[PDB]
Amino acid sequence: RRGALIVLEGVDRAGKSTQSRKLVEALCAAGHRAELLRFPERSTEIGKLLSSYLQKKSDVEDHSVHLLFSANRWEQVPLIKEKLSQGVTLVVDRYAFSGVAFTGAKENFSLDWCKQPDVGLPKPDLVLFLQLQLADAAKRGAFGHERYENGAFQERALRCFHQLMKDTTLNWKMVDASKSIEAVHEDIRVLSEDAIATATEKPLGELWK
Amino acid sequence: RRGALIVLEGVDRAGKSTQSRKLVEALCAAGHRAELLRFPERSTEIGKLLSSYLQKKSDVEDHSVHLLFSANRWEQVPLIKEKLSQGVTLVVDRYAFSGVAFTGAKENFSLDWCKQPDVGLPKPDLVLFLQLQLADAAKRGAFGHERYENGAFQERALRCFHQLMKDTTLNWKMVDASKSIEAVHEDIRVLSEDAIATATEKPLGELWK
Ligand SMILES: Nc1ncnc2c1ncn2[C@@H]1O[C@H](COP(=O)(O)OP(=O)(O)O)[C@@H](O)[C@H]1O
Ligand SMILES: Nc1ncnc2c1ncn2[C@@H]1O[C@H](COP(=O)(O)OP(=O)(O)O)[C@@H](O)[C@H]1O
Ligand SMILES: Cc1cn([C@H]2CC[C@@H](COP(=O)(O)O)O2)c(=O)[nH]c1=O
Ligand SMILES: Cc1cn([C@H]2CC[C@@H](COP(=O)(O)O)O2)c(=O)[nH]c1=O
Ligand SMILES: [Mg+2]
Ligand SMILES: [Mg+2]
Ligand SMILES: [Mg+2]
Repeated sequence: RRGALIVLEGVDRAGKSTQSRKLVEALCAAGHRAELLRFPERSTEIGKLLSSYLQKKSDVEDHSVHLLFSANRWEQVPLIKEKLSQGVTLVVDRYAFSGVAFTGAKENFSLDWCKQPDVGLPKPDLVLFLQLQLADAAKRGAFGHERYENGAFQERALRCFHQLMKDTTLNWKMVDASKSIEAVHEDIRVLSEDAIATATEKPLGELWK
Repeated sequence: RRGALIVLEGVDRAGKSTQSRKLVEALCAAGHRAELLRFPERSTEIGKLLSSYLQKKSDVEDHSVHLLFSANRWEQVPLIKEKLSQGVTLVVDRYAFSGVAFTGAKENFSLDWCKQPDVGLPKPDLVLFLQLQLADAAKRGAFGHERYENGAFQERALRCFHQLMKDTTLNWKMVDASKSIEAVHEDIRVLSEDAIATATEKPLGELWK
């Protein structure tokens, strides 16, 4: 009985990392086998180049860095497929949707070109999009010092996310991330339990194909 | 007056490297400004990962490595465009066509998926394909010890190259690489002089778009 592939995506300070950690903890306390993953996975050779870029310690050509972000997901595909086939549910903090939205926010990058490197990846069984209003996010502290952490760029990324959500091939679920950590967690947890039951019924899909 | 972008592609031991070096030398001796490039460009961070993979010193997931090879070309795009705009002709030993043919030779890799990361690269003004028969290549020594250096895989790559040559958007020229080094060089040199004259007349194109 395979595990489910659950992805969390969402606006800045929406709570992707907090909610991914709390979801894995709750699923395991409820008897599931679940594990956390994140992208970028900064531990690999590729992930180190990506972390340096995001920290502004290095500059990388925009197409090259887009392809590195995708390559960073493909290097984990053998692990992802092994874990799911062994019955482990994977909760993933960011995936291909962030890859497309962030590069797609830059000038002269079509959504089509951005998606192609990730075509074929393991298709999530559930994509949670944590929605939040700029005013409510502002109360979660200040902007980071990493690349892309500015209002005008986040807004362009958000528009790209909305284009991606028009894709009905995917099981998108909107989450009101403005509530408390615990309330948001309960909404995500219940959606996740339903997805896990259902993932055991259809084979793992392929993204965007 | 921009320089031309000339790519050499071709079967193993066809003479891509020898002919790229001899072409740059001859063009410069004839008063042109010309410089040599090669892919993979093993000197960058990405190129080191690719060289290690080809040497079998490391294993890389097939999609990830395909994307690294493309990222390795995009990191050189700013340099390529600057040089061409300054009137320097660039002679390139392998380009996106090798990227597609080699990954396309593997199982379950469509030509379409393989091409996408390189869509948009600087479009060559001339693509020379150095053709050679297995018998004639065998006389050029033995196979290398790098990945992909075996008959069955080279044959699959060759079929992919033939699919790519059906693309009429590109200025493909077949070269009979079975002749002497000097005879093959003269054929390439004359084709290259004609391309250089003509490249000053139309803007640099975009590959596969
Ligand atoms: N529902 C929430 N309400 C208030 N603050 C929150 C909420 N979720 C997360 N936070 C806080 O906001 C900050 C960003 O949360 P984080 O989970 O790191 O978001 P993301 O990974 O989406 O950037 C952290 O300080 C976190 O504790
Ligand atoms: N026309 C030719 N005839 C005979 N040997 C050749 C010819 N062109 C190259 N060679 C030899 O074959 C080998 C492979 O040439 P090389 O230029 O490195 O090919 P490639 O880069 O296509 O693998 C080298 O030893 C080279 O000297
Ligand atoms: C997964 C991914 C992410 N990004 C950006 C957005 C946020 C930042 C990671 O920041 P966080 O570590 O705070 O999640 O990196 C991309 O540009 N492309 C990708 O493929
Ligand atoms: C440019 C390129 C090349 N290759 C393979 C073919 C040959 C080898 C380089 O060998 P040579 O150094 O001997 O040219 O690497 C790919 O798989 N993808 C690419 O994008
Ligand atoms: Mg986070
Ligand atoms: Mg060579
Ligand atoms: Mg397409």
